[PDB]
Amino acid sequence: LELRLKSPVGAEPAVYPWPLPVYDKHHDAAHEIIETIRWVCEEIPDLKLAMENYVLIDYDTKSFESMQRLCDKYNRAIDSIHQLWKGTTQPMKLNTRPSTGLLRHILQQVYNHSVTDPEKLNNYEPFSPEVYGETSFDLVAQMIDEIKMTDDDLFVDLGSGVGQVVLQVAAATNCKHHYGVEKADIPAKYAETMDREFRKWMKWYGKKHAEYTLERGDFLSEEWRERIANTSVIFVNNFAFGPEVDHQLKERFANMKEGGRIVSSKPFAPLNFRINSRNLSDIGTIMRVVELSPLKGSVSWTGKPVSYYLHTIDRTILENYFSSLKNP
Amino acid sequence: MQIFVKTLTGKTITLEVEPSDTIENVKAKIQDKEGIPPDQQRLIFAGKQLEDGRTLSDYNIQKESTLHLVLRLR
Amino acid sequence: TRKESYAIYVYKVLKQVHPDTGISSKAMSIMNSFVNDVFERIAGEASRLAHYNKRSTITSREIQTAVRLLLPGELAKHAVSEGTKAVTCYTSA
Amino acid sequence: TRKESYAIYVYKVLKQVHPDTGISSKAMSIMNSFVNDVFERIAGEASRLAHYNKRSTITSREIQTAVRLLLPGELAKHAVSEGTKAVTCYTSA
Amino acid sequence: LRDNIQGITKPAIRRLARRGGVKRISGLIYEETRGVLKVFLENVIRDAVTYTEHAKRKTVTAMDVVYALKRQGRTLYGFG
Amino acid sequence: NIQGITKPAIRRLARRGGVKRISGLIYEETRGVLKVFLENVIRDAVTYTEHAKRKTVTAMDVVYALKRQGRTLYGFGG
Amino acid sequence: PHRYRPGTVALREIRRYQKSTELLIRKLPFQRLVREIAQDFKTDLRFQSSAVMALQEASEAYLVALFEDTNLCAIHAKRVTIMPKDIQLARRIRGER
Amino acid sequence: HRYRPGTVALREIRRYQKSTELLIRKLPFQRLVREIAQDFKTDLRFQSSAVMALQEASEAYLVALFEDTNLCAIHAKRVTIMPKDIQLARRIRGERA
Amino acid sequence: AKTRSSRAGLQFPVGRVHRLLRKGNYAERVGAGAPVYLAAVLEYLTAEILELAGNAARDNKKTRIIPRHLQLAVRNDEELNKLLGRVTIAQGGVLPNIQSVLLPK
Amino acid sequence: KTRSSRAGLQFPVGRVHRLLRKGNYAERVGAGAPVYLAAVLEYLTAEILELAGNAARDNKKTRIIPRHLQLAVRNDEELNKLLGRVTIAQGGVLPNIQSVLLPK
DNA sequence: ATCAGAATCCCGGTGCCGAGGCCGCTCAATTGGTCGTAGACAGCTCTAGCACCGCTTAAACGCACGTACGCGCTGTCCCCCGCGTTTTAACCGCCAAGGGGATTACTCCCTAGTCTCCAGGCACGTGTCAGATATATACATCGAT
DNA sequence: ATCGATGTATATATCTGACACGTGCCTGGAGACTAGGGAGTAATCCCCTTGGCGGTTAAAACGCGGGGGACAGCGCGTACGTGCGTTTAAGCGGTGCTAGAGCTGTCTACGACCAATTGAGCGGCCTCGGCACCGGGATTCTGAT
Repeated sequence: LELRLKSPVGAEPAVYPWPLPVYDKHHDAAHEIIETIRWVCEEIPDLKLAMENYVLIDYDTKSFESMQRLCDKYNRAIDSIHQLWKGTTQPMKLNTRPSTGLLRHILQQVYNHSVTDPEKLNNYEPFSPEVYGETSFDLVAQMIDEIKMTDDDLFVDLGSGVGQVVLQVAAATNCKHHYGVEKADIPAKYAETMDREFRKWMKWYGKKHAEYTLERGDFLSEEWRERIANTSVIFVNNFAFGPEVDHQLKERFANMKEGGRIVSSKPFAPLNFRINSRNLSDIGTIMRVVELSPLKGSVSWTGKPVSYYLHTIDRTILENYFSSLKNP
Repeated sequence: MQIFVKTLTGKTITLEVEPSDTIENVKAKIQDKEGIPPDQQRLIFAGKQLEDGRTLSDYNIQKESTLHLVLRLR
Repeated sequence: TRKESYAIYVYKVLKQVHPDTGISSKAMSIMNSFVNDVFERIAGEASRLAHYNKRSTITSREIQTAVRLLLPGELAKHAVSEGTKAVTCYTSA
Repeated sequence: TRKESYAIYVYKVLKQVHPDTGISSKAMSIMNSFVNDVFERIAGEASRLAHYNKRSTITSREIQTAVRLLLPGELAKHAVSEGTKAVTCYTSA
Repeated sequence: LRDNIQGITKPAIRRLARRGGVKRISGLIYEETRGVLKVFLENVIRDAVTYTEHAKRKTVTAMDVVYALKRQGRTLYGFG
Repeated sequence: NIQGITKPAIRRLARRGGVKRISGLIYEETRGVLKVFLENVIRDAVTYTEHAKRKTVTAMDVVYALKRQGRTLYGFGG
Repeated sequence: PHRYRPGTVALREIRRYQKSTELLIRKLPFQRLVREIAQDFKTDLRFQSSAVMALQEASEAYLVALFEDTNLCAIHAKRVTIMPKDIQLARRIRGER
Repeated sequence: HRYRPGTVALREIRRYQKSTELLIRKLPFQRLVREIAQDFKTDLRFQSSAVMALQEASEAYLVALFEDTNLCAIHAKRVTIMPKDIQLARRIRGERA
Repeated sequence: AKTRSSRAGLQFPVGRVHRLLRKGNYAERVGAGAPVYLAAVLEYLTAEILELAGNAARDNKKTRIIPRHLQLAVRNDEELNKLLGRVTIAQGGVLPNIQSVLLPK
Repeated sequence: KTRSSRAGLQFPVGRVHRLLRKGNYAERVGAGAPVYLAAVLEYLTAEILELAGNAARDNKKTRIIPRHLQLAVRNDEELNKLLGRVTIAQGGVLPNIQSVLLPK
């Protein structure tokens, strides 16, 4: 006694048993099928015409067969698409990237079906690097708008959580391989299932992501001294790591080369930094700090919006100060 | 012999040494014409990092050859 | 009478941050009176913190938590951090 | 484990003013926390008048001029007189 | 824990104003005072917690809050 | 003496504060505020000078009055 | 039935409340407020049950002083009704942020 | 020619908020202080800088006062300051009872 | 007697104050007139309040002093209020104080 | 070796270590404590002279005068809140005018 | 609006003076160098903070009513502003004064220290009288009829 | 206006509990005696404050004229108050759990004192270059047109 959704791209179907389980307050597998038919009709335009016909309001989540009724009407229409693709109609593009409306559906589907218990994401010791804190849906999609990435570029997160910042970036651009390094335990135990389902949820919806891995262990292990020195783009949530934990990140940031861009909550370096013979040790001599625009309509616990600060390793200034001590 | 020191910033200096000189006397003479703090200077010869008391004759860099300078932050 | 002040030490710290700037003899006496006043506020609290634990020694630890009371939010974040490194540097020497 | 107070002394002072009156234990621990506060202003003022005049002592002359500063007008004018009587009465006896 | 600042009710602030002598309250004061009471408590508690961390304890006694208000300039009699 | 504090000088102070238009009964108000204020300072200033067994009010005795007042002054040798 | 005129009720509260001494804010909603603010400075802090009574006493005696000095201002502007550009005024004059 | 009333005064502000010099002469203020010190003790000599310190205080106390006074009068929909305001502004600080 | 309290005719313990000036690091050397002259001043201020509380308690016809009385003691005075203008008294209350225009016409 | 050079300070460590003993601020003093204290005072007098120097160029002057400290302090909102009670000699106030006083 | 009309910036020159190097002489800062005693971990123990939970019920809450009060506008009456003439005292320079502050000295008598003595103050202890609840009159007042 | 009843004032008695009084038990107050050391006074000192002249030259003072502003008031639309029903959620007191606060244990490394040596710091010398000042120029608003 289950519910079946036939794959529009010919992959293995996703089966959800009855009764349909509840993941959290606002994302459950019963309503998730309503959006699944809603977003897959956005995928195949001929499939959208099949659900404009004869799909009336009168279907409810309490009834099994009535939820099955739209599902059985979906399963009849997928067979109409696959026989249409065998003729002169070209198939849907498989190697494309999911749009933000479809990256809305897939990642939350990975967030729900992999991470069963979100309460276990909150079992930590506070005021520590073990403090769990995730990112909003828009601000990572804001970085997709505002920050340019390529294949020589490599997006690696520090303290990824369940890793949805890498997931929203590895699906966005084409970096060669990603790392999400996790000192926390319980979102890393979910990251094994976040890795399995998401690679499968790019099979069922049929889009492309980049190569990624969410890794458990130490980001302050001494292997990652040069592995950070291999990284181009580094995301870090330094609100409550502790500054000596951030100072040991400043140890690993002494070995980074040109073009490194760090997007972080608490500034390593002030916006109004100035180089003099007192702050020769400080980190603002080599990177410029600019504040990315915090989200409109987003109030945090303090009352100010969450500020992530764009950096850029630019060693231009440091020789210029050394030149302007000769000058005049 | 004279050597050439090519940096990461595109700027290359024309610095004149002896073939027997130590890097410490070079890093002092880099502090002459460039004034960059030698305790924040970091030199590389071709995968062999220059150490202070070590010479050129330890490393046997040829005349009119190319070095690499890195700006380390203390 | 040979009187003491901090008149020379501020002049060194001025040349670290601005070599091309001097400081006149009126606005020297402000910075002389200033450091004589911030020292009395901080070394006032280390008197008050020791009695409350009924101890009789100002360690380096009371100054660290006298500063986190007495200065504002943002400014105390650097000054505590600037202090620890100087003790750290003092430990190797 | 001793924990002192000024509690028994107010019972003497209360009965010599209103002998037909009592006092609750709530408003007892106000008057215990009042004398501890008036002390540490007066005893905390002679700490400055000793060192503003480069001295090391505390006579009954500093304590007289610590009361002059702290208490307001008509109240200061009696408390100096009530004190100096008890210096002289301790003196001749 | 989240959002207990609505727990200070609308008739609570109403009771406080009548002790001061307010005959007639407007309607927007109830969102002002929930801002005034929060900012006042963030300066008392921050100092009192900082006394606790110096003593190497986890328990905040009544003789920490009094040493927070005394330094603040609001000396409290009656709790030791 | 307090009469000697003029009419335009109080008009010179209030322009520093940002006042644009001044009434007429301010001029015996602000003489009255000032005459209070010095009776708090000098009474404390004299009481330090009484204690030092002197008759010459130094610069320090005015500064120690204003510290104790909570009106701390920088720039006279604190 | 009967109706009091508007205003005659509140004048009877002011005479009633200015004689009483009990804490006008309730005991327990206030305690879930103090533990929440103290949550974001250090976690796992145990409050004595006499230290929570300290914060309730000192936070009424601040706010009563606020509404006394609110109410000198609204009468000063010939009004009777207190408005939030009085509370933002009085904290500006006392020198607060 | 003729200025509008109130056009010079917006220039007298800008002239005085850029300057540093003492706005109350030296000589009558000094003869004021020797009055008030006479009621406490006779034959008190003042150092030259010990009157300067009073003049740095008594200006910078009054200049602070008219800043706080002018906040009151704008609050009451006026421009003109009046002696109910100095009696108000000195009251909220608690410097008056 | 052998007590220094009764040799001066005081109540407050003159021996204790001579200790508390020492173990407080107020100064090094404590003169002989210092505890005796001080402890008289403490006696006068506390007797000043319990008089004025006693005049306000018996007009409320009660036996003991409760802290509602001490609030009425200080706040109805001129010179105790200027000293204790930075004091919050626990469970005190405020004065009866209604402004001019708030009374009904 | 001094004891400022052994930790990289410019402020003295002799003068501070003495003044904790002349004051009776406590009985005995920990040995790393006057180091920590002179670390702070350096940072605060490198904080003022930083904001002093910027605002001194705008008047195209070379030396620092007491008007420049007054403009360094009341502008910064983290030194204003520390130095709230203190008047500064020869200072003056910030150039600031109300909104309703500007003409039409 | 566009002129015009003084204000004030701002400057190109120079002239006094005070800040920035320079000297040198002394006294506080560093050194050992040994010690004693305050402090740190260790262990233990009961203290009350915490969790919680059923049970009555005072306390918020939602809403309908309506009236008194914030608010906008008008004006009108006159107070401040601005300007121009007229007068006083601040101001600088001044010089002479001489009192009082400042440092040295000299020695004394008060304070600390130590050992000693004991009893007043403190915590338990039982006993008791002020009070608060619970109700019952007593007053008197506020708005309608 | 006086009903009127509502809220408040005062009063009744009584069982609860909160001091008020006693035991004796324990570290601090008191004596005194001895040693040293800061403080009192004298003695002079050389500055720096009071004092008063004399002329200049801004600044205060007088006055009057025009008008923008505060003041009293009306109108009118609405938002805040009072009351009645309704519904959570504190408050109680109940019981257990245990984390941890507090006290002692028990040795100890850290800091102080004494003495040794001397280099950094301060006072007085010079002196330059920065602003003060000057009298000249562009620029910027104010008000009338």
